[PDB]
Amino acid sequence: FMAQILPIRFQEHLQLQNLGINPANIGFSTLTMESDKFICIREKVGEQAQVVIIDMNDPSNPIRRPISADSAIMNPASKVIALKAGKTLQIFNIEMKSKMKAHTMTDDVTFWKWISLNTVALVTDNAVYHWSMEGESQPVKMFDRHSSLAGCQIINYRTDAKQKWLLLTGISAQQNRVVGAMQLYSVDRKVSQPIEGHAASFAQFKMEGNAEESTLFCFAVRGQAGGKLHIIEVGTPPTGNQPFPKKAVDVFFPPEAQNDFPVAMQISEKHDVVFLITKYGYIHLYDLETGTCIYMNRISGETIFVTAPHEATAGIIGVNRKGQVLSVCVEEENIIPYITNVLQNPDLALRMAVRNNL
Ligand SMILES: O=[N+]([O-])c1ccc(NS(=O)(=O)c2ccc(Br)s2)cc1
Repeated sequence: FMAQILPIRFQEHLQLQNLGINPANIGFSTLTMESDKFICIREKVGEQAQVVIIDMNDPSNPIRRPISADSAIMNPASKVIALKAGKTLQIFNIEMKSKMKAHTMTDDVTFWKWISLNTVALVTDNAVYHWSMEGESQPVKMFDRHSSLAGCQIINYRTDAKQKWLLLTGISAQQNRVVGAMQLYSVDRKVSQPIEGHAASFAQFKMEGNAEESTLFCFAVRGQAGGKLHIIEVGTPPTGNQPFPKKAVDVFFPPEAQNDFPVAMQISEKHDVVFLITKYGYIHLYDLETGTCIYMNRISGETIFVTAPHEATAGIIGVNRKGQVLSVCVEEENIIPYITNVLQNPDLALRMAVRNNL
């Protein structure tokens, strides 16, 4: 019944192979998408190393520049790029065709990522630094890496809005299993907590009855105990707030997907919904407040290896290994009809409408 309406809208935005991108470079090590504004691909044509920048507001005319770097990450908001070659890092102002700042590390940077409009996070074998793109400041060590991540492939680093809660995520192969290892660091308490988790995000959420927002930490994992999603308040609640009750729910995998697991998460600020993407290309939607599973479906035939918030829709945008750039967001006119008549959850239908953010 009502099978024709979904609580989501799926969109295809681009096919990178139609823009002259070699499929061999559509992957984690060579393609970055730090926000929904740009995609950056490192390619080698002949023996000329090149960087291709796709402006998502003008994607038919990508810029191909012969530059040699081990990694390239566009700023989330500005026409600014960070480039790395060996231990040397440089940030460039593209519009002004000028170098902004540079720094030479002592230890190799194995993973890096913009965490804000002006700060890039650097991960070495044993520590995590934050580096502002402004002024003269060098990178600042934020914390030392926990031993539980030793030997992991680092796959993500992200923070809460106030950059007081920092999360490093790695994976490792244990026999034929992919095991997630996370390090949650409190800047104020100077304490680390190891967590078995595969994908995660932070969110700000205003509880009914509270005047101030709660800082939530959501992570998903598939371990020996199966698929689980947790939603937790981190830190001391703002003065006057009631604490957010911890939520824990199952993450479902069908019998033919015993080897699937979570790989990406983004949270809608507007709709208080968690988007979870699995290795096999499934998307799940969960209510942030309760963890209720709203929707699941396989939306990609190829693995989606990078995601970002999709600002205009408060959704999630991602690139899959074939070069499809795709997004999922809440369908604002159909989600409450779906919850009412397919999920048959009038509590959630009511709570959603009361939030009145559709
Ligand atoms: O902003 N750019 O697109 C842009 C900025 C600087 C250059 N110079 S470079 O020698 O190729 C260079 C490569 C790696 C580092 Br690290 S510096 C080229 C392009």
